[PDB]
Amino acid sequence: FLPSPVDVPQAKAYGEDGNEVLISASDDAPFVGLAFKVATDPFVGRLTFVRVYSGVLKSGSYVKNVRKNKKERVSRLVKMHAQNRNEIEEIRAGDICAIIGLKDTTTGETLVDDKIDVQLEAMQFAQPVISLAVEPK
Amino acid sequence: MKVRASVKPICKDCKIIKRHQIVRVICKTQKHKQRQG
Amino acid sequence: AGYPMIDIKATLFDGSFHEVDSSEMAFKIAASLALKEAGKVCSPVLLEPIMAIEVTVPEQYFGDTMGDISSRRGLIEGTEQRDNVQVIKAKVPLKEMFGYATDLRSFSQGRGNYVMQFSHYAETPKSVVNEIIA
Amino acid sequence: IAKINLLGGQAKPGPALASVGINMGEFTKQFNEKTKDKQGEMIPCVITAYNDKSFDFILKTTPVSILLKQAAKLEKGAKNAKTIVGKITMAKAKEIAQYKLVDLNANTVEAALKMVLGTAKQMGIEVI
RNA sequence: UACUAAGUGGAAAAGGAUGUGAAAGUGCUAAAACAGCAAGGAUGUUGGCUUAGAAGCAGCCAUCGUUUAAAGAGUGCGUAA
Repeated sequence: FLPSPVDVPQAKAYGEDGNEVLISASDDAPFVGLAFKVATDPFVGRLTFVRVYSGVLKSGSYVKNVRKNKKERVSRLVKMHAQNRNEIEEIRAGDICAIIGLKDTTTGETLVDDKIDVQLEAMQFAQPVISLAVEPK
Repeated sequence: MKVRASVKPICKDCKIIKRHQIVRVICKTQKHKQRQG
Repeated sequence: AGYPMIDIKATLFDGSFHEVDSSEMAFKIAASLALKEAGKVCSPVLLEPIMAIEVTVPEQYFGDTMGDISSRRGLIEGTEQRDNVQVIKAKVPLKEMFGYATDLRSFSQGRGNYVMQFSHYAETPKSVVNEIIA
Repeated sequence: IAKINLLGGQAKPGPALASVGINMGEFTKQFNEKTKDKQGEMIPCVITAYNDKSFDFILKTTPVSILLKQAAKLEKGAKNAKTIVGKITMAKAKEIAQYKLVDLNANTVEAALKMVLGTAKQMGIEVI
């Protein structure tokens, strides 16, 4: 009952860069890469978990960040499975990947190589409300 | 209940009775239930 | 303690006259210290937010939240009805707000939830203000 | 059920008429017309069971000890009879008497006047 | 013969004990009260102040009017009122 990433009703993405429109996540040529999680590691570099919604994620060259609107030089990409960290380069849409390193990434950014529209998502999340003070030392 | 040496009807239901030759007060207010009046 | 001195008026009253000197910035420092001493001796009062709560609790802890806010001394003049929840238009102090969600949840399984709107700043009660006066 | 000391205009506040089995607004529209002639001080409202509640709603007479205070031109007096500060005028006194006559267990207007003076000693007014 | 059911006799204190039988003053009922209940037990009134509507009853009080067999802003409970 839980079908392909094209039969599922695709989630909407309102890119903060001026394209807040209704778009689909069907598998096609254009590529969008959203880093939905990050983790820290000094030795191997930061381990950022990303979701591939469409297209292929290129590596070995300068990858464009539309949110930062700049090209960043990357060295290696990875995927942390349930019990391993396989050093990889590409994951297709409907699946999840990671970058080992990439110390400048945010939840909602769009890594592109085919120059797809923007999908910066920040409104779908809400505030942790109720405050507890922290004093300085 | 708790052991005492003098029962006082501090509640309206404090019936001074003798169960097993132990003089106690039986009442709805379990706070006021005592023994050995 | 460096709290913002806002919403306060300052009034000049009088100065002095002199011929052979008594120049300007001497008057500047005199006025500055006069304002500072008046601020010192004012025995001030403070402002905190006491926010009107839009309590959106499902109708199984509506009475529990009602009693909780009554213990928190709120202004529940009524309760509007909804689909499965009741919304109480109450008031809660920010001091009793600290852990209000946590305490309400610990008393109501966590389903008794909270909707909190920011209200205009109001005079601190006599208990809260006097602990800060120094 | 629940008896409320409701208003004369809107009746929205209170979890006693909003949900006793009946929807709020469809009876509120009746409340704006059946009680527009019963405005002034807060008027009593009693709910009952027609099927569970949709009809058979009438208003008891206003509790004239705070309307009596307003007859003294007052909202707070005291908790007991005090010095005279107000006076319920001729028309006000007679209309309050005839107003309570049907609410009360009484039969005579004099019993109504005794009624009005009997609660008049809680704020400190003499009912003439 | 009056009493006891503690073996009180054959141990006992301040204090406490709706302790047993009997008896001295205080009432109705005997027609059927009283007790429990069939049951009525109400009415302005959410009276106000504070408390949110604590407003029969968070708390205070004028608690007086009335129908009466009865009633109290209630013995209270229930209560957001």
